[PDB]
Amino acid sequence: RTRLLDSEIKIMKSEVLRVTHELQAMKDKIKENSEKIKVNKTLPYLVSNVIELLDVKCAVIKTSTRQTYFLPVIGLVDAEKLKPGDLVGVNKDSYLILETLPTEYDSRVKAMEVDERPTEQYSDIGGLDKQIQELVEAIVLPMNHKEKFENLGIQPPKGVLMYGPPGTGKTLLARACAAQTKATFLKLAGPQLVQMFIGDGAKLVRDAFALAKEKAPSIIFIDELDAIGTKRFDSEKAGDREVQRTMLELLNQLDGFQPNTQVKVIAATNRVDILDPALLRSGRLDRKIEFPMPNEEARARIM
Amino acid sequence: CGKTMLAKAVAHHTTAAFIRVVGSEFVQKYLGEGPRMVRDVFRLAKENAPAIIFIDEIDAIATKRFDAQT
Amino acid sequence: KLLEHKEIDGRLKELREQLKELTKQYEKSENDLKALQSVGQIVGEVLKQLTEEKFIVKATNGPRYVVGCRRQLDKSKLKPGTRVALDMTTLTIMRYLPREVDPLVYNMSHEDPGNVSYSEIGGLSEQIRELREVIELPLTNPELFQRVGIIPPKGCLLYGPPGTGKTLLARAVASQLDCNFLKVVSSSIVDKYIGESARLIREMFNYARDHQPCIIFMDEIDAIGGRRFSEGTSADREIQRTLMELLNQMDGFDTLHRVKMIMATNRPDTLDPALLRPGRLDRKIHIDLPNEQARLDILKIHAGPITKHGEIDYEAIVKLSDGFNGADLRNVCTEAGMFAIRADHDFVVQEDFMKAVRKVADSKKLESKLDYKPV
Ligand SMILES: Nc1ncnc2c1ncn2[C@@H]1O[C@H](COP(=O)(O)OP(=O)(O)O)[C@@H](O)[C@H]1O
Ligand SMILES: Nc1ncnc2c1ncn2[C@@H]1O[C@H](COP(=O)(O)OP(=O)(O)O)[C@@H](O)[C@H]1O
Ligand SMILES: Nc1ncnc2c1ncn2[C@@H]1O[C@H](COP(=O)(O)OP(=O)(O)O)[C@@H](O)[C@H]1O
Repeated sequence: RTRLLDSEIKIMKSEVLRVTHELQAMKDKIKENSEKIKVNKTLPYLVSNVIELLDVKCAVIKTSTRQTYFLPVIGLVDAEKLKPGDLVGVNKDSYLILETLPTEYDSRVKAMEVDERPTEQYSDIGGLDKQIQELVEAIVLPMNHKEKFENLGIQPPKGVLMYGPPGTGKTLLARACAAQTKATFLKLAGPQLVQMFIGDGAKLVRDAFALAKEKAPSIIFIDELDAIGTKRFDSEKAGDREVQRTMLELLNQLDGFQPNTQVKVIAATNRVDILDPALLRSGRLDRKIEFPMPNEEARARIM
Repeated sequence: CGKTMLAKAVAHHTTAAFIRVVGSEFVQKYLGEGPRMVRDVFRLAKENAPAIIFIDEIDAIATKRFDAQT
Repeated sequence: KLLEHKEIDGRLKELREQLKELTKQYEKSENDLKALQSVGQIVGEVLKQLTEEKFIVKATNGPRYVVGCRRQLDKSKLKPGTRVALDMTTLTIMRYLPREVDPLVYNMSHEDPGNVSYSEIGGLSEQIRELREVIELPLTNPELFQRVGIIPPKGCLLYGPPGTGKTLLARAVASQLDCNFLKVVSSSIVDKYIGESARLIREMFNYARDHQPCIIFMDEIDAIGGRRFSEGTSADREIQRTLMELLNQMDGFDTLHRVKMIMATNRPDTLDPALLRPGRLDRKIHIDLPNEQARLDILKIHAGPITKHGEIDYEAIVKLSDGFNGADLRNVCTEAGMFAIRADHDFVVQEDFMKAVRKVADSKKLESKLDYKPV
């Protein structure tokens, strides 16, 4: 029975190890949580957009107060978490980053979301079935069927463009898609993008063009492109720069450097002329889609 | 027609203090930086000696049709 | 009898192990705990060095201050315009740093990832070769350029009908070349903060000026492209300067070196005289609508990955296909593809082609004026 008591004596000395660390646990297990709550618990958070992530573990940041402070202790926040333009909790006193924040995104942009979600089915309509197919056929299909397109080696049309009389019925089609396309509906007015501050239109478009890229899939509806859609003259004395650039900005978004098939872009305009000729093309909006004033039966159908 | 060359030539053969300040730099993200510079370039000009202050594209500064409100 | 060593080591191994497992957590976290007291450090450029220790530094976040050095910082290194870490109470140098690049020079620098090489496109080895020589060569084969007595090219500007293959060129170039292409859509550069577009441009050329060689590729300049006035809104004044900011850098006093610039536009009719001029833009690169050859040439490139029974009507499609740009053709494929998917025929043919082609050339009537030459 010696080795029993011999391996027995070990247990308590063995137990010491675990038993003693439970002390060593609480020791830091409390001070860890303790001070962290005091410094972190500080619900005041001055968000600061990172700039340079110098690894010489250093990194500078500019505050929401527009103040640059080189913190030699990135503090709570892994490198990866690190990169420029990235919301950060910064203890007000310390400018020590507490938390990482989600990301920027315009309160003017968020209003482009869709909670109430229309309720217009299709039968609501009438006579528009030609394009209603197209309407579907350019978004729903390419969305709920991306494996079929390549199995024929193709590519899916990049969004559509609605035009025609101003009473035929197009906003319903949007309404129709909005209720149908379970995808995150992105309805936006062409006028809204029209702003004062020399940098709201581009920003908002980017903001809207990003918000969609982070909720795939998405159909962004753009009522009356004319709002932001109009050829660009070339005068001297004065001339629309914003409405142009915003278009440009927008243009540079739809296509241009870096492609994207995560977002569907559907723009109606009571007048498909004023629109500049770098919005139509075929890449920007693939499908030019007429809305002809209806016949009769369709009329009989609407009434 | 060769004005920016003319400044390069002068800063070459020159002998005084050629200050190359761009009129597009004067306006910063601050409410006084501009005058603070001009008082500097002009202050520095006095100190240096017969100095050439040169402003390439004064348009960025002086464009008459101002608009106090924006 | 021998089962005890386990019951000894069993306890031991785990016990002796789980000991450090949980002990290390305190060290790492503690570092995180300790580092807490640790503290921000003001930033600024040295305006100048009053005395060895006396410094005139304009807070990077505001006004100027008289301050001293630290000690082992190197009073010699501290120099005018040098960005330094500064103190939040002592308000002295907390440690000199280098020239940042803002959070915008990364997106156009390390970010914009080009795609396939130049082979991906074509239809006109005209600009492909023409640009390459101006742009690529004057770098790896400029050492002999002086043997002719000619400075490397300055800048190159695409300019063509919307869809001639411009934006696809910048991608092909940065993909193949690879060096330091920083793409500027010339739109997201604009902000609203007096000279917020002056700093972006400065950093762009500064970063590059130091980081050169670098390719500068500006997507749509018609923004800052501008043209000046006499005049327009108080807004236009901002752009101009900004529009000029670049112009003064591209030429002015300090002479661009290594760092080259691709100018992008659809419609060059809008641009300022002072920009097109050599010393700023060397030779303009036109990209016309693919020829019947160029079409056919491009047509077999986008429709190449399509299931097509021994009926490919390439000579027919291309034929009817006139005035059709490079995507008007792609669309043609994509269009037919919808006929392809359409009704039901996983395998396309010569039917879902023409239908598209005219269809693709039918709506093309809604595009008045698609050409605009420069000067
Ligand atoms: N096929 C249709 N069936 C029923 N209503 C229609 C139809 N086409 C148009 N409308 C009517 O038009 C209105 C929407 O007009 P809309 O065409 O969206 O204006 P705009 O084209 O200027 O946006 C709806 O109230 C709807 O009742
Ligand atoms: N007579 C000349 N001698 C030398 N260079 C000339 C002459 N005329 C024109 N140039 C060239 O044209 C360019 C003129 O640039 P510049 O007049 O500074 O343009 P900007 O007015 O836009 O600054 C210089 O590169 C210069 O080499
Ligand atoms: N020469 C070409 N070869 C292949 N594809 C082309 C060509 N030209 C245009 N495209 C199609 O259009 C796109 C290029 O459009 P882009 O040249 O950027 O128009 P823009 O000049 O208006 O920016 C490509 O993604 C491709 O699908």
